[PDB]
Amino acid sequence: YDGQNCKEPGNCWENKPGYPEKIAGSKYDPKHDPVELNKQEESIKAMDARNAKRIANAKSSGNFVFDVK
Amino acid sequence: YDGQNCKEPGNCWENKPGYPEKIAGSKYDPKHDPVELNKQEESIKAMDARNAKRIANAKSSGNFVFDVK
Amino acid sequence: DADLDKQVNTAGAWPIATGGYYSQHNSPLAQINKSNVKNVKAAWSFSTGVLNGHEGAPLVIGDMMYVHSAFPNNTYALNLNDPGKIVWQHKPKQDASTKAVMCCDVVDRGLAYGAGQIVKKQANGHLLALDAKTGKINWEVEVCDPKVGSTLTQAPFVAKDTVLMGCSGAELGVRGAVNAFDLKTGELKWRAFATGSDDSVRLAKDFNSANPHYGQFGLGTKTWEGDAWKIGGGTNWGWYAYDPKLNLFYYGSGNPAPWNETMRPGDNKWTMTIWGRDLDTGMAKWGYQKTPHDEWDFAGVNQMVLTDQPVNGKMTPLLSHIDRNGILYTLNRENGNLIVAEKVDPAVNVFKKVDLKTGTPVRDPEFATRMDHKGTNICPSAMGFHNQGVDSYDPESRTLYAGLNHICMDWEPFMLPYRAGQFFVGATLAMYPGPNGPTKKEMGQIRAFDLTTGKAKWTKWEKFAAWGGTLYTKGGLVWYATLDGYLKALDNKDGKELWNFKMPSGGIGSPMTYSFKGKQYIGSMYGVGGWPGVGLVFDLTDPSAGLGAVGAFRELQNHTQMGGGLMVFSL
Amino acid sequence: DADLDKQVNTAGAWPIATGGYYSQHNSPLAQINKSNVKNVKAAWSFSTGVLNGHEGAPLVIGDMMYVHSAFPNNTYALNLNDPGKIVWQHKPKQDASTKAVMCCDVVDRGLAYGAGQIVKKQANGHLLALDAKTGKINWEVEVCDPKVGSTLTQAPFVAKDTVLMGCSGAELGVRGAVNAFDLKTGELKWRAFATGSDDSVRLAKDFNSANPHYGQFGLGTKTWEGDAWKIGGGTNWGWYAYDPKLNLFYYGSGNPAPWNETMRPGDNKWTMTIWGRDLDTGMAKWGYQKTPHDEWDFAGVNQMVLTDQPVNGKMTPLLSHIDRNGILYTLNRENGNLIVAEKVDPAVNVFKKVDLKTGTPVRDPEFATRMDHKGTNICPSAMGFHNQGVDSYDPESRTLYAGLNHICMDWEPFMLPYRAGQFFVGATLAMYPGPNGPTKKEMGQIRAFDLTTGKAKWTKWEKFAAWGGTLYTKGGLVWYATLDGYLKALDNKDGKELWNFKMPSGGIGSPMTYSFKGKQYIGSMYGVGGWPGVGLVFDLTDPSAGLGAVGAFRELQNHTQMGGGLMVFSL
Ligand SMILES: O=C(O)c1cc(C(=O)O)c2c(n1)C(=O)C(=O)c1cc(C(=O)O)[nH]c1-2
Ligand SMILES: O=C(O)c1cc(C(=O)O)c2c(n1)C(=O)C(=O)c1cc(C(=O)O)[nH]c1-2
Ligand SMILES: [Ca+2]
Ligand SMILES: [Ca+2]
Repeated sequence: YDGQNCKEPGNCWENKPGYPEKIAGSKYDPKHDPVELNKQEESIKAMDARNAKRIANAKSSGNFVFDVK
Repeated sequence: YDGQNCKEPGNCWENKPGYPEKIAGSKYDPKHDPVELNKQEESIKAMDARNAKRIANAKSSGNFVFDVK
Repeated sequence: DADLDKQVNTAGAWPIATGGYYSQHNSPLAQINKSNVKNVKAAWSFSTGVLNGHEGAPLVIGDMMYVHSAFPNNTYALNLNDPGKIVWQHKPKQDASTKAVMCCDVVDRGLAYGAGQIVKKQANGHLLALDAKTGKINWEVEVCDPKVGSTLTQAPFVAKDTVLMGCSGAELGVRGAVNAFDLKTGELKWRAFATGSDDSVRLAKDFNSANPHYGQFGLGTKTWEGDAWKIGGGTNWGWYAYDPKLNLFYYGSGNPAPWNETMRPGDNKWTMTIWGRDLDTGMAKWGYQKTPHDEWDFAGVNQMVLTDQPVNGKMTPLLSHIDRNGILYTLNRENGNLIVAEKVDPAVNVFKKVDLKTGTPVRDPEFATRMDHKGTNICPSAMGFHNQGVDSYDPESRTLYAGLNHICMDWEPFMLPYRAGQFFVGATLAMYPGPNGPTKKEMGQIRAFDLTTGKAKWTKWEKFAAWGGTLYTKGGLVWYATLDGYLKALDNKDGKELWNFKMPSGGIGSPMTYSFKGKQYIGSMYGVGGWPGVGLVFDLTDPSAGLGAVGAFRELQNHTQMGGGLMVFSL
Repeated sequence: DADLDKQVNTAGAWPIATGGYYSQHNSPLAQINKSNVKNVKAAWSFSTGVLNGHEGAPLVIGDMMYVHSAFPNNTYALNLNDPGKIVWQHKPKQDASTKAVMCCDVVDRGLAYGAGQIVKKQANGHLLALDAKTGKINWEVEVCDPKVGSTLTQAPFVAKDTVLMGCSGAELGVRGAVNAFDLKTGELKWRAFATGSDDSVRLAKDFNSANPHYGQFGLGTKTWEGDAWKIGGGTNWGWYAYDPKLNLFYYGSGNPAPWNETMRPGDNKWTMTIWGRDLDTGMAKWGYQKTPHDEWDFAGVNQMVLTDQPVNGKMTPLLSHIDRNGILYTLNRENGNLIVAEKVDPAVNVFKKVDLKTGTPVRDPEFATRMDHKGTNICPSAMGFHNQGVDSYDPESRTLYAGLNHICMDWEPFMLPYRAGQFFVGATLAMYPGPNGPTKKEMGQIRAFDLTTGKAKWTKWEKFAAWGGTLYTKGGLVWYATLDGYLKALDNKDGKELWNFKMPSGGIGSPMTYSFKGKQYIGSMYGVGGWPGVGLVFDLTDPSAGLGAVGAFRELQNHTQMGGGLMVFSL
């Protein structure tokens, strides 16, 4: 694996000798929990909502309040 | 009470007007607990013993050790 | 905005952490020069009342200076006419737990300025705009969630009516993104992620049209197995640059997560990428991945320096950057064309070289990392041959003065699960001095480079890594702070040390300069910390602790102790 | 011992915190003078890596300097040939709970030296002797028990083969005592208590033979009701003085406990007493109680200054001292005769005056304190018109340059029980500036005095209290640090300010000086704290908090922030 054998432009990864092409099902399977994987997105969704409310409240009231609800 | 009326040399205290000569039995009685009052002396006794042991051990061994037993 | 432009065009002002939109971190102030620098003395000083690493440097707007501390991220405003009076101050209330999810000390790289406001963030993820004269909070919004391991450390960057802000946390699997906010209201305009769908990464319709071989569409997911990109890193916590004419801002996305390369097969795009994005829409015009499938934590967030220089006699709009991987890159900043890709030190061995035609590193398997194997004598180490330091450029001699690290390592990864809010590293390291120091113990270098060829002009060795960076002033001086506590000035011609002052503690930020009432001043933060100082700062002694930094910097505490403040010098 | 004497007689050395055995805190070094002080600049600096108040000053033995921090009481040894290298260091491991029983910030007033050892203590009560060259611990013993509210803050004092050390804690009912230890082994020689039986107080057979009206035997218990003396305070946490020829050491015992005067009727001897004790046996030759039955927390621990001057033409061996109560005292140091007792400022109203014949203060009932009454506009306040500052004496003009406080108060006591380990104050206060400042807002003064008459020669006002003290150097300069962060130098003839430098944080110690390679250096600690800075240091805003100091010093945090270090200056 010297990075010079590309299956497609910009995709040149190769498994090293003795390692799998795909880790799913192998002894290197990370077995990630989808629930954990999606936590960042869920947090951002809720956070964006809180900020939107702050922005809207400041616009309508004329004063900015962080704890608005 | 101007400090100039001494009952004896070096003992010039006087109760202020309207205050008791002795506070024991008065509304200003501190009611200190005897055992509680002696805590400092008891602590020093134990402390002095610990130091004595450290000093003695250092003199006999030639090396100073704070935690000796 | 127009106000920031006004300050940028004000002689002696310092409204941008990197020295200007092009981030050349230099100054035309020449009162202090090679002939009189020996007479420079301390003017005054200011303690922040906070310990831990004090990165960045203060801002100077008009006759006011703004100083910032490490977590809890305090801001202090001073009028230069009386440094003894704190005009206003902002002391954030943050949960102590915020520190638990910060990988590399509770550092803060600085404040920004725009529309008459000081733009500041907090480690806990808040971004605020405070009136520059009164300190009144105009807006305060959430940018990162510490509960999932996301925090804020980099300096915000202001361009037009936009504030760019990126979260930190790749060591905790945080998916990186540059977030854009309205300078006036704090409203979220958009965010460009480093991994995932092209829509989420915000790629222009003609993304990399000039270099299709760099890769174009669908790679944010195709170069990963399954949903691994969701916790794929790529955080940008370094520095930015901006070209007003092209309306493009530039920055580098960080390392992929976890450090265990075996757990994430694929090029892992678009982590460790140099970007050219439209400021208004955030759409990437071009993107160059420096380190496909990272195996060494060469977080690609280092400074982007824009310059206009002749390449083989032809004037060209350039972008230069020295990555953690030890390669000095120079690209055409308009289209992303790769022009230079040279090793900053011959010790670099992860790559035999970077192929200018294929555009990728020619990897040397002997120095790769992988499961069930301990790689040894790998250079650079994860701390890189260059980290968060801000370097300087002299437009006359056309030279970049780089603050480098000369540290290599041993590395072995291991399997571990991902749990939002918990660290997600997966590797054990041992770091030590590189092989080329005069006594093989030196870990720092100030090395001058020609950015059009990538060739060095001179070198000055330092016992410890040159972590903070360098500042160049027209008097022909290269200023920089050392981890052991000195502020130094070198002759830019040969690196000869001309002046030095023993500050209270090591400096991990880059010096700044400004003028006030007819006099040039040099300012430097002090207070050792950051990754190099974790051993000293957190009372660690295990050589492998601190991601392996403890062993490498075990001697630092014999030269300095913690601190937190600013020291100013002048003639 | 002999080794200490060698250092004392070494030009340019600084082996004693107070400047010498007589504690005149001065120096014959005259390189820096009135004509060239304007050219003094910072030489180098050193951060301790600790915050909170940094009292005291470093020691210089030969070509080595020893720096100390606030709790956890770290020691740093530096060779002056290279201040960047920490030759050796001692960083104690102490329970954080120790800070909870410290009344007035976690301060440390300095190190001592003797028999080639650095004598250092820790707030948790440990006293150690470390080899001055290697830092090796030769001995470590317990002196105070924090579990009963006893801690260590004052600098140890070495005389011959003895180390004098006194515990702090009167605010917690700690019964004061000067503890004496063997300089070579750390073995307890004896301890002289401030209250109790004559045997425990250690009074010579001829105690006060020259002034029987001062009181003699049995008063350690007779001037108290019952066993109240057992928790009667009298701790000595200030400074000492020593006369080798007379073999007498001097110091002042602290305030009686609790602050509630109604809970302890009687003169409360021997708290608030100036002592003259034999160094080898600890037996008191004489003892003068300055404030019988304290009602204002005028802890009588202030500096003792020994001088030999003509009193109205007759040469006399003197001891001078400015107490918290606002009275400047000058006594014959051989026999205790009272010679001078003048108010350092006319605002003092607790006493109409001190009667030289009766030897006691003529109390003014209008400004006394007592249960069920709120005393108002009482001067001095509990912080005193003079606190822990170390003043200087110019032997040529025969002048003492005193760092004074100009703060008064309102006070009302309240009943409370005693529980070992818990605070035992019993009073609520309000403090504010005295009535004589130029704008009636100033709280500090540098006032020059003739010790044989108690009359002032000149006054320089300061916004905040002159807490640290002053240093006098032969070039005709009075050096001092301010709470707002400046190190200053005044013309000793008129008090005119000739030089100043803005240090990182306020200074609460007194400046020191030494010579290295023939060059004179001035050293000052920085890092605000102590009683004045409790509001800033502990985030307090209640004006009555900090024993009433918070309100009085509310503006300090607008001028300075915490810090911790040393700054050195020279030509
Ligand atoms: O992946 C990330 O998000 C992240 C964040 C930070 C940071 O924000 O301090 C560092 C790093 N990585 C790490 O790669 C690194 O080398 C580093 C050094 C420092 C520093 O300030 O000394 N921070 C960081
Ligand atoms: O009664 C005592 O034992 C005791 C101890 C201390 C100390 O050791 O810090 C202070 C005081 N009292 C208190 O009276 C006082 O004015 C004071 C000021 C300071 C300081 O360092 O600023 N300490 C102390
Ligand atoms: Ca990283
Ligand atoms: Ca007291």
